[PDB]
Amino acid sequence: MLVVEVANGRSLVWGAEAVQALRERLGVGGRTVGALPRGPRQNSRLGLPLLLMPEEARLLAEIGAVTLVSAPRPDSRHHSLALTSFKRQQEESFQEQSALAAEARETRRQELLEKITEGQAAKKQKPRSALLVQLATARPRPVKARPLDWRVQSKDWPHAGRPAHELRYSIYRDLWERGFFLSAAGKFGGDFLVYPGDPLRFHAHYIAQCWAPEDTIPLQDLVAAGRLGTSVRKTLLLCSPQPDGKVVYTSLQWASL
Amino acid sequence: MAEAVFHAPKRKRRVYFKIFRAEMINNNVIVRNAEDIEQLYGKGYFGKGILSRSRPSFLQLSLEEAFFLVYALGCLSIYYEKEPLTIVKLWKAFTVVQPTFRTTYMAYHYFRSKGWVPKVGLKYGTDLLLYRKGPPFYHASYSVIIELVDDHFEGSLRRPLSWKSLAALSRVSVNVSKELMLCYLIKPSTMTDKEMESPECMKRIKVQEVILSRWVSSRERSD
Amino acid sequence: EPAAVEVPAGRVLSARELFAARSRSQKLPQRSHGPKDFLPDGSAAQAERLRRCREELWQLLAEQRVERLGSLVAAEWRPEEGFVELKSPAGKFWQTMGFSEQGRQRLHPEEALYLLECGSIHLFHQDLPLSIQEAYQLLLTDHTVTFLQYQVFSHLKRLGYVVRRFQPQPVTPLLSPGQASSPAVVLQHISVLQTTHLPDGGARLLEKSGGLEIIFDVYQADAVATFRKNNPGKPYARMCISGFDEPVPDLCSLKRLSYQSGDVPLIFALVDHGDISFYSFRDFTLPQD
Amino acid sequence: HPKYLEMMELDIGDATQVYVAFLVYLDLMESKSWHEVNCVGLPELQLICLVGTEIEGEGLQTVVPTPITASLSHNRIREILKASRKLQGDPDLPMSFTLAIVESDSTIVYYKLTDGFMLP
RNA sequence: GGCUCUGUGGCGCAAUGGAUAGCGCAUUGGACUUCUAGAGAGCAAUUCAAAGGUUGUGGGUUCGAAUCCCACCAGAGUCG
Ligand SMILES: [Mg+2]
Repeated sequence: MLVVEVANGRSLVWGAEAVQALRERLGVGGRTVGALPRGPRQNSRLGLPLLLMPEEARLLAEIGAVTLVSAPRPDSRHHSLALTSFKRQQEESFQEQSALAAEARETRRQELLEKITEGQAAKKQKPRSALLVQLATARPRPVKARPLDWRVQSKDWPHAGRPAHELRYSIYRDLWERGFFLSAAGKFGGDFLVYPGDPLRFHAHYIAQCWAPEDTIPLQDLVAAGRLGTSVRKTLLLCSPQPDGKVVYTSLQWASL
Repeated sequence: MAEAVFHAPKRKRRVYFKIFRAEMINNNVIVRNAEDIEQLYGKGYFGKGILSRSRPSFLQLSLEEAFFLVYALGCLSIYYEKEPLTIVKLWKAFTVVQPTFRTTYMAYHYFRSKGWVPKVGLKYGTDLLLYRKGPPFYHASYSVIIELVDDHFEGSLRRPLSWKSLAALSRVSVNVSKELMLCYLIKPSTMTDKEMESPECMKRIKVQEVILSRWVSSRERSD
Repeated sequence: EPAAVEVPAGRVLSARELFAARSRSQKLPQRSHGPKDFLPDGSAAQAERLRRCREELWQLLAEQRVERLGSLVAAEWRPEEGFVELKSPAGKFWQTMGFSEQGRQRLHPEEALYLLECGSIHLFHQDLPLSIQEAYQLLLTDHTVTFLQYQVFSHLKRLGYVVRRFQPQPVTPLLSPGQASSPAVVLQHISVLQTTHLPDGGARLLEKSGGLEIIFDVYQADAVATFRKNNPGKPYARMCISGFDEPVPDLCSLKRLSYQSGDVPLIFALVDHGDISFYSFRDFTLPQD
Repeated sequence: HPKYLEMMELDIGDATQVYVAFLVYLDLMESKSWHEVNCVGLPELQLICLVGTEIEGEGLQTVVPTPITASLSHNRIREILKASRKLQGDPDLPMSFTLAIVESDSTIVYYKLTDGFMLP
């Protein structure tokens, strides 16, 4: 069982093991929005915080693997103990890092020995700033966060009860029951991208478009989405729930006539 | 006012008075005479081949093109099996056939009054295209969307635009090397919905082009 | 009340892990090494490639920002005033970020969060170093700065930009045979439709506010070497920030923001569950071809 | 024209859809050189359809002419899928049809809609 | 006039005593994808590789200095 701290309708995951479990077991990968430690000034590969979609959080909570908790707030009953523990930890890190740096310097000097000697012969004959601290991407302390109720609209979960979220959640659940991987497709003109497998190695084929049944479809939008899918080698796949507890799709393609 | 640039209109690697007459059949406009078709598609590139892709070398003018020809130029006179129609009746008939014809025709008139030859952007998912000097010579550079609003900027959205739709259209027009332009049409809010019956309301109408272009944050990093 | 969920403690690094982090190569492992497949046929080669890519991704995301406490300019988080106060003197980033008032070096919330992400500072709150999770929770609210706004700020700063917070029959055809002489003459006669621009008549809408407002001023990366805080000049583009779910800005919003911006290009900074989609509306006069 | 009145002899829908069907028939026959196209109708939805053969000896292919100025709710899409399946002779193949949208300039674009998933 | 900070490939930056001084954007080449009225475009139809240097100049410490220390050159902020 995992935890996904929710705040203002934003599901974020701050653990690497949580994302490892989500992508492998539950077939959900989400997106990364942080900054990479090993290079912060590039936008090619981003950091840890996993921006799970509202549907990706509701569904994972509705299957018994994710417990949506609300983001805690500062508690004044632990600050003194936290300060004492933090000071002890920083002193321990100071000592250990100093020792390790000294040993590393000694080892490298021994390795370069006799070369230092050759240099010195050819010549004569002729720590505070070093301390390292971690800017942790997740809380280093455990917190007691009240769980979240997602069936009743609230301030930390404004999604429940809205049509645009319920329809998308139904379509996401039905497309995820079939073992597909799913991801947002704002760039591609649709609400989802359907990958036959992990999106790392495999492309996607279907650019979903979560349309309500009675909602009118502007034919120009349909044509644009179909042509975009063609130009990306993907088939537009309309989706919509039905009152009889079933969802019907319609693979829209371009006939090369 | 950071007026958008005018990226050069690319060329095609390859290349290559008289009162007209059109017949309104089945709520659509048609042109039959041969020389009339030749002049209509050669001297302006109006309409599309009845069965061919572009030219009738084996002509059906869209609503906007036919109305432009009759009104802005006065060369074309649409008919209904016995009846030379008048510009007001054309406005009403084409609004009945398509409720959102006023907006599209006003945008078409604005763009074609600037020398650009526009065409339907059905294939790319838009309302109008813009071929410079004609379709054969230059690749169309602009894919046009059209809306309507009043001087207070409140009106009936002709085509609702979610960010999904704008992203899709921009990506398509980028992949086909085109610019996605919105052509918001602004009308006085104090104009009653009775002057719209006459076409002269355009003189009080105000256009506002907005080139919606993607901004790749990495390419615009320096100059 | 419902039971209390105990979120587990995050990852804590040791001396060996910290030193290994400081000896890291900044070579990014390639995303999905090799071209992308199109049909999962169950081939063991596909499974091996997937295993390789996944293990690389998990070894990458398990890395913690490690920095030396000689370049980690300390800072303090002041929620009452609503900024961050620097204890030690600032560094290179002070040529483009932060402001000085009352005689102290003070940082804005989003700027402080970005510096925390880049390892430039060591943010504190009540004498406790704030992690990036707690910094996201506190510094990003509906009062100080949103989450989408910080997302865009951090993106543009990572690319190397300078983003500074905003601080203000009876009816006849139009043409007759007697006026067809030159293409320009006709194209002007039948041009009764008068064009406008986003700011034209833009003064009377700032009262009709609500919804979308400009946020940042963007200076390109090249303008970072010689940047004057007091006299920075005309920015490259003023930034509005929205979401992919939120409605497209109406023409009212476009005119209002364009007037409130001036001769600076407008940019919108859409966010779609993490993706960033900097679309930019820009007035345009179609040349009389 | 024989087929023009054939579409217009069923008294279904409006004139615009009849003309759209005539255009789509003309295209699919005299441009793609399909083996044979036969007119159809659908009073259940005030709709018109065309059934033709892509290649001699192959199966049939439904067509659903549409003007761009007409809305299409996904429920209508399912209805037309079922109608086309009934027109296809009720085979085991997944339901499908053609959506040859038509503008007032006779421009035609074909986007076949198939029930379920269809890879590119 | 004093004080603080900055200077590394075209740009943003890492490395802050020892290997080949490296990462991204950018540029140039590979492979593939689409192009219907699009040589282009390519953003989970994307995916790879190369080349790119006055480390501000000068001097010093040291067996090696982009790493430390001084002199200055240019730049930014603050005070007065
Ligand atoms: Mg530089």
